[PDB]
Amino acid sequence: LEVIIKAKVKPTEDKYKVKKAILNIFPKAKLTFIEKDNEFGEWEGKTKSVEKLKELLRSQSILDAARMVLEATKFYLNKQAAYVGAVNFDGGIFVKILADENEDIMKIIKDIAP
Amino acid sequence: LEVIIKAKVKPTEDKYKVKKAILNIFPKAKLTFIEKDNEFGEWEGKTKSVEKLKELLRSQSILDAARMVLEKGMTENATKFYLNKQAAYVGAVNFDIDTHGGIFVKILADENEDIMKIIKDIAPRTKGGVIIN
Repeated sequence: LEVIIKAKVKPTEDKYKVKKAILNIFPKAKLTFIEKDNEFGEWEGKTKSVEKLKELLRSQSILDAARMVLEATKFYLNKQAAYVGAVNFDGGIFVKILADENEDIMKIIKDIAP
Repeated sequence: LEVIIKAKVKPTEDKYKVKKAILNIFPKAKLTFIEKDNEFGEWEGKTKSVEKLKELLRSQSILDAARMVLEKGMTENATKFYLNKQAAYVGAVNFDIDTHGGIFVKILADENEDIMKIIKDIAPRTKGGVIIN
């Protein structure tokens, strides 16, 4: 498992509130911020742990909802929900879980969203 | 004339940056911040001056766009439209709602003002980028 995280930071945003939103869901992520033109910016991170995510889908009873969005895999989490510690699917936090050559993404999907 | 302004502040936004985006377009606005749910908030305020807005439309040379947007949101004694919050942050006027909500603007004409005259005054027609009346 390798998790690729990307989040944009608009001029009116607090880069660190965005960072916190990410970590709330992927606490293990190694994140770096890239500056851009006209006050825009972005966070690019990576992590190998989907534990907090799993813990939230369960603790929030949305395993099936997640299962559906997941079916490597890429999806978007709602930044504002992630900020208050919640997992939500409806730019957002770009997430891409990619199973190494010797794994099946589906099996990863079932371990994450039973 | 009277301008009503409302701008949401999302959880990951810095309320002071949203407030400055408003002031960059409406310098005289009196603003108040109210808290909502799940870390959301909102700025509300008013001003009787559209002087800065008028300068920016001329400076950016986007009178033609402004005129169309103002007429489209026009009613009997008012007109409304949104401003891009990110463009506003850097001192620019843009009418597309940004990913974060934009700034909702309502210009109200008083009983002795004609709303269409307010609009012609703010965003006058042009012929070659040069104002008419």
